[PDB]
Amino acid sequence: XVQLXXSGGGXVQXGXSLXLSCXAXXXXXXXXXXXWXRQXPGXXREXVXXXXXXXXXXXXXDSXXGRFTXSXDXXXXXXXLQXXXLXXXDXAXYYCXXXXXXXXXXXXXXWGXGTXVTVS
Amino acid sequence: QVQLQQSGPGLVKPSQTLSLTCAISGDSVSSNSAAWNWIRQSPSRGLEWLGRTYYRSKWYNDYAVSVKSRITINPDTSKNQFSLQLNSVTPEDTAVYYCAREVTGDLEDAFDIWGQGTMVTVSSASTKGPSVFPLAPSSGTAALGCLVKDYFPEPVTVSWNSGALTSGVHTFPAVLQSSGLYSLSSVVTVPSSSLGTQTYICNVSHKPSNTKVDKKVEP
Amino acid sequence: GDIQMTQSPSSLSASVGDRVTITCRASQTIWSYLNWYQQRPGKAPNLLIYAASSLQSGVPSRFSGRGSGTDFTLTISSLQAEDFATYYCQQSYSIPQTFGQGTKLEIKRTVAAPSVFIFPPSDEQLKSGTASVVCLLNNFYPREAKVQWKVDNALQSGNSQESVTEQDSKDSTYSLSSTLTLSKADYEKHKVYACEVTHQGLSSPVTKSFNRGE
Repeated sequence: XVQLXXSGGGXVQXGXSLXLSCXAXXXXXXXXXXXWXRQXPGXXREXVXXXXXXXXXXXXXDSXXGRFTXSXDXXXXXXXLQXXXLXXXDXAXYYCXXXXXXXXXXXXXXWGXGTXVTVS
Repeated sequence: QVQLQQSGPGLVKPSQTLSLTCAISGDSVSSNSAAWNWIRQSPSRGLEWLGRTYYRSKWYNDYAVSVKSRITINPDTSKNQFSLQLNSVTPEDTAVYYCAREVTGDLEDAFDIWGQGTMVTVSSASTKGPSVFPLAPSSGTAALGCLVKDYFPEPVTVSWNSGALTSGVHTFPAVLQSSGLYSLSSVVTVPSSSLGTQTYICNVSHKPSNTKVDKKVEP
Repeated sequence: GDIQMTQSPSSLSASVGDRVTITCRASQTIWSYLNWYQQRPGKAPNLLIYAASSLQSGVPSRFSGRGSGTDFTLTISSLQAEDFATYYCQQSYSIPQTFGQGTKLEIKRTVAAPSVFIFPPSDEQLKSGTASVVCLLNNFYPREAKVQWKVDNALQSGNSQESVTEQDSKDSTYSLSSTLTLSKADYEKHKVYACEVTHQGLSSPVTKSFNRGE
């Protein structure tokens, strides 16, 4: 059983910044990739970024490359998404998910409840 | 006997066009004592009249102001049907859409015949068909069922023994899982004595994905 | 809209055999141009009464309607279990035609404590990498209940969801499902799975449990 809790969402104007956090409880995040996704009303749940295990790198979606940065703090069992140079199109609920597959296939069994980001 | 049969996809991408069709049996789309209506229903806004088409020596339309700039309701006399076209949809258009016959006569102005409804979800996500797993009866009355997991969009329907089993069936409303996909279960209680001799098969249908699956549920 | 239809009460519970009357008021006069509908779960609204007081063909005679102008009523003379439904009024006086917000009629009945069942995940689901553990509370009344998951005798939170049926049209009960979802790896890290059920009709909670792999 894993419980994920996102926070750090809110309202910002274009060009602004936010930092999201995703705190995990009940298993270590150290052994698994952690991903960020986002969903705006009417749209598919879109991949944003993944932080794999330490030394296995971070990867990003085209839409956020060079503006968002994913990072991990294994000791705090928490991952972060630094979001810079925000634009209206970034408005969405942001979700974190743990990849249950050690091989990084993205078996996303556990999802957070989401935190709302609005850029206006 | 007058019947209305609805058809059309229940998934529409944002900014694209919703298109549904209502085929009439037992009456004429040109009847001068009826009007052919579309009404939608959502949890947030209730029942909302959308518009109508009707023939009185000439074809007429009335539309709700809020959708008039996007809506078209046209008859097809050759096929004896009428259509709904709603352009540039947004999530505010997610709803169950019904067609209905409005009797318009001396003693009555009412919606007396309704289509079965089409659940329309405005989303750019792709369809996903469900997986069906058994809820096996445990080792008097016994409970068994089927778990219908990970589908999109709504709805799925479930029957038991191709409709022959109805007593004691409970099919739960779908739940939106944290992944954004839906699941539901359907259960039935039966005599525990009946387990080794009677067969129980759940029939699962997910029309958006053209999925049909039977699952025998055994101890 | 333009003419607003306001129904009252928004919901109510009444017992089989009760006389039930619900009210629909129009924001301006609609004379006789008022209809009543019954909507059962999963179904289109069904016309009960047209022109304020005319009973639609095939509708049981226990249904009746009265009124004119701005104030209308719908009456069920002797409620039956299958009358569980949402009831709507609708004006056809002028465009746009508009509906009331509905009256949700629950059938009140005697208290029935739930029968509880627990289901382990299927082998096929486990093969796919996930485990769904299902707890079923069957045929109970009233609707309120508490379902807690205990895994290896430890209370859980955050990995379960519930769904409740609409009221049954024959015995007026509810059923409820609680589903605990784990990854396959996590499911295989525990032995005892238990569902604990509390309901006003139970003197103390009821638990159903299984040991994984038995």
